Amino acid sequence: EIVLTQSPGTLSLSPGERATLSCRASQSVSSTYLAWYQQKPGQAPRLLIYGASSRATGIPDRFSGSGSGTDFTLTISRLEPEDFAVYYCQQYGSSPWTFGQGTKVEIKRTVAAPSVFIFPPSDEQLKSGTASVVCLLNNFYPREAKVQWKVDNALQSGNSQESVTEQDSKDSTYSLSSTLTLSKADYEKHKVYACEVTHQGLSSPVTKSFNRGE
Amino acid sequence: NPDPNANPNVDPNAN
Amino acid sequence: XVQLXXSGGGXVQXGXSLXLSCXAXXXXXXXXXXXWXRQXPGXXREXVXXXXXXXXXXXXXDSXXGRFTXSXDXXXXXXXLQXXXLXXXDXAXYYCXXXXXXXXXXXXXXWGXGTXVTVSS
Amino acid sequence: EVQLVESGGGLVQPGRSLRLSCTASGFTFGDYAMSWVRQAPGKGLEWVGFIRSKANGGRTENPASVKGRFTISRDDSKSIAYLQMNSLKTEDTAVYYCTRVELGSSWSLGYWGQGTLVTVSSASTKGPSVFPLAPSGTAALGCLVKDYFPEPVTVSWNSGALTSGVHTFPAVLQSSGLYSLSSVVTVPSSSLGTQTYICNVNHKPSNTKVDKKVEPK
Repeated sequence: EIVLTQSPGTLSLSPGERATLSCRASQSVSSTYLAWYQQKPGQAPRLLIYGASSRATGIPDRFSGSGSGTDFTLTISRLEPEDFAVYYCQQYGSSPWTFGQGTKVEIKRTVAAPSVFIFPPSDEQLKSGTASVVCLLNNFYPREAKVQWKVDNALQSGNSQESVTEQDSKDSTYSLSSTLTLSKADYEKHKVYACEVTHQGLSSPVTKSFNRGE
Repeated sequence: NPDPNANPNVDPNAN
Repeated sequence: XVQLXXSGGGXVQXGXSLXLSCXAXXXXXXXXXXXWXRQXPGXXREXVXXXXXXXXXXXXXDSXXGRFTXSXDXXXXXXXLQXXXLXXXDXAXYYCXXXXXXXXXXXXXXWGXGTXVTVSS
Repeated sequence: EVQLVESGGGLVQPGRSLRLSCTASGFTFGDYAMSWVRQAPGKGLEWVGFIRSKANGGRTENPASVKGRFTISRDDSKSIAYLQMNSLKTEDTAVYYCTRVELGSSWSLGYWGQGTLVTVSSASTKGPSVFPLAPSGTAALGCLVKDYFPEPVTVSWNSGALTSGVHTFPAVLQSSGLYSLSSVVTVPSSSLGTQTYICNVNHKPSNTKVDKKVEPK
C-alpha cells in the first residue's frame, strides 16, 4: 500500500498570499495517477487537478500542480477567501487507492492567548451520582494548545474528552472545551480540581482551579 | 508496469 | 543542557530600529519553535512573536503586528527579532524561549537571560 | 448536469446489514466506472471500492479493511449503483459518498454526491440532561447537554435573542455510546445581577424541550 503523507498539517496564511501544499508518497507514483481535491466543512469534496497537467472543469487558474516520482505540490498562486478549506491528495495508480490525511488552509491572525474558565459540576447532576467538570479555553489563536487536568495535584489520564469549534468567522479564533467526567463517589474523595493550559501565547501555564464545596 | 487492479477503465482479464 | 543568549539590545530614540539575536547552544533548535517575550517594569512577561520551524511561519502579538519581524537562521542556530518603528512603550527586557514541544503547544522550558531595550529621546 | 444522489443510509445496529443506493442522472451511466468513498466523522477520505463499466468486465475492487464485508454492484437499467454492506461495526460509521470515475488515462473522481450518513450503533433513544455551567470584567456561563442519542440537539440562548459570544461546541461520542456537548457564552460581569440568561435545548428524537436558567453562585 502506498501512503500519501501531506505536509504541513495546517497552513496558516491570509488572502493574497501563496499557498504551497506538499504530498509525499511512500512509493514512486506517476503524475498521471495523482489528483487533488478540495473539501469545505459540511460539503462533499470536489476535484481540482489531476494527472500530469489536467484541471477539473471550472477550476480557477490560480490552482496548479507539479511534481515527479515521490514529491508533488499543489500551488495556489494568490489565495482567495473561498480557498480556505481542506485539501486531500489521492493516488490511484496502485491498489488500493489511498488519500492523504489532508492539509487545512486556515486564516492567519495575530496571537491571542486563551481565556480559561473552570466550571464545577452542578448540584443537580451530583444528585444523580456523576460529576462533570468543564474547562473552557475561549477565543485563542493559533489552534495548538495543551490542557491537562490535575486533581489534588495528580495528573489525570483517560477520563476527559475535548471538543473544539471551527475557526470563528468574525475574529478567526478557536474555542475548546475539556470535560472531566467522574462518579460522584470518586469526585468527593478529592479537594482541588484544576485544569492546566499551555499555549504559545503564554509565558507560563495558566491554571484555573476550584475547591470542592466552595 | 501499472497495476491492473488499480485501473478501473481497462479490463484486467487478458484476451 | 540548552542555553539561550540574547543580544542586540540598547538605547534608541522613538522611531528607531533594533535587531535582537538569540543564540542557542547545547542543542540544535531547527526542530523547535522559538518565541520572543518582553517584560516592562512592574508588568508581567508578555508574548511578542514566535518563529516556528522553517515553512511553518511566524506569529505575532497585536501590539507589534506590522512593526516587528521574527526570522530564523538554522545554520547558525539563531533566531532574530527585527524591531522597527519603536515607541517608548516597547521599553522592556526581551527574552527568547524554546518551545520544547515539536507540536507547538508552548512548553517553554528554557529561557535566556534577556536583553534590555530602552526607547526614549 | 451530472447528478449523483445517495440514499438508503441511517441508523443500524452492529452486525446487521444495509444497502446504499446511488441514483445517477445527466450522463451515460453504463459507460462509466463508479466508486464509493467514505469519511469517518472528523477524519479524512477512505476509498472503499469501485466497479468498472460492463464494457470493461463489470468487476469490482475492494480494500482489505472492508473486503469480504462490502459488495458493490450496478444496475444499468435504472442507472443505480449499489453498496451492499454486511457485518457492520461501529468503525463503519461514516458519510458515504458516491463518485463517478472519469474516463481516459487519468481516472480521477470527477463528480461527487452530497453523501449519506450511516451510523452503526447499538444505543437506544435517550433524552438529554441539561445542567447549568454557572458563572462565578467578563464572565463565562453555559449549559451542559449530556447523555443523548441520537444526534442532533439544537441550543439557543434567550429564545435566539442572544447570539453574540455564543459557542456551541460539536458533540462528542462517549464510551457509553451517547453524545454530549456544551454551549457557552461570554457576558459582562455587570449583567449577571440583572440580565437573565436561559439556554433552550431541543432534542426532537426524544421530544425533549428544556429551558434552563443559569444563575451565578
